[PDB]
Amino acid sequence: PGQGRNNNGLEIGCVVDAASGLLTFIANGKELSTYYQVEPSTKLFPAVFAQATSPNVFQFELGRIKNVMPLSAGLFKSEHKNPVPQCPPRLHVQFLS
Amino acid sequence: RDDYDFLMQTSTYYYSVRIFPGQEPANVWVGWIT
Amino acid sequence: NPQPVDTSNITIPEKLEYFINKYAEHSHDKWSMDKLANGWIYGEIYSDSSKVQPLMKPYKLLSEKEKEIYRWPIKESLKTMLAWGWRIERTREGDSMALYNGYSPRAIDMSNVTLSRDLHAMAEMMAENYHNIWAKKKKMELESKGGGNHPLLVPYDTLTAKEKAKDREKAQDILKFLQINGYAVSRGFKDLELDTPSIEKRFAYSFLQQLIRYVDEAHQYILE
Amino acid sequence: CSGGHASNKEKEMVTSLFCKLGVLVRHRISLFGNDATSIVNCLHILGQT
Repeated sequence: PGQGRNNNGLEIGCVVDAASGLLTFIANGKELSTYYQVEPSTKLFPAVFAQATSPNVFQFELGRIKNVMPLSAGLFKSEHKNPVPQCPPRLHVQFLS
Repeated sequence: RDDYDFLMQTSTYYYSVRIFPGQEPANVWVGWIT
Repeated sequence: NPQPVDTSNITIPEKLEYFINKYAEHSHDKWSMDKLANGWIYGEIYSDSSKVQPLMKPYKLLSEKEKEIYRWPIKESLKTMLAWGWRIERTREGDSMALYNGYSPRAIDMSNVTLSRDLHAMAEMMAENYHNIWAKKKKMELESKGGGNHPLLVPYDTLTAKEKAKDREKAQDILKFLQINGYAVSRGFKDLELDTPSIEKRFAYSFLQQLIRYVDEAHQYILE
Repeated sequence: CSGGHASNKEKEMVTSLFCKLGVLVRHRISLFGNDATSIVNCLHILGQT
């Protein structure tokens, strides 16, 4: 739709395939056209660049969708086989300074 | 719902970012960096 | 001495019908949430004592008799923005909505929509005008009555923040929802000519030729 | 260097003010109600400026 939405906040979903290096993005339940193919052994940091126009800007939702692992499974080795999403204290937001 | 075997054998990972209503979205970029 | 700008001089444009749309649907949706909050429910008959609603239905099923007077404050809120001539436009992304074209109303979020600094001042002036209108009606009514005083007779500037919370929240919700629609309002007119190279407009300039004139006058009176 | 430019027009106006008020103070101390001290203090300050 664009412009100003007020049904709910915009949900941008990032999907990474560690075995193929395919980066796909889902916006409001539909697949976006933009895709990226990365090299083997590439280390990818989840990142959000934003200019503040509100007291509340955005949030990192660490959930999961159908047929996909949560981000914590990829991040942590002990949780490699745990489908339940988790946010251990090691994971934290960093900013460029 | 989700196939447990597929989840056990897959290597696809997902996170989502919610831009709060009122934050101008063209000012927000989401993705991955190295 | 409040003096709101007269509204009969100009008329509403036709392209603003789609802006009045979605916004009347707001007013109905929030006011229906208020109805649920205080207790009104369905009855084919209106009952004030039994706390009964007939007017739940979607704004489309609401009749033409409702449509009138209900938008009237919205019509003057739009007329206040247009009468001052503030330049308002649309992005094409704004017309994207138009091209794309019981019931549970959707909770509509003002929460994080924020205005700019110039737009604050802008809406502070329009809400100050709304309060001037409102208070001028009180001076008419109380002079007709012939007695009594009111705490809110003081100007908008003299009012406290809690006293002004009504007009601030109204102005914020309306300008933020114009934000959400993507209309863009700015200054009504630009200066015909900026004589910035002019040293004449500098304060020291005017100060000195006023001095030149008055001291020359004084000199000739001293001669006299 | 922060700014505060004084225009050439401003400075010949300052000079004309100085000269004309000097013309006023010429032989008019009696007409001045003892304000010749203020006259000469302004004489100084315009002199330095």
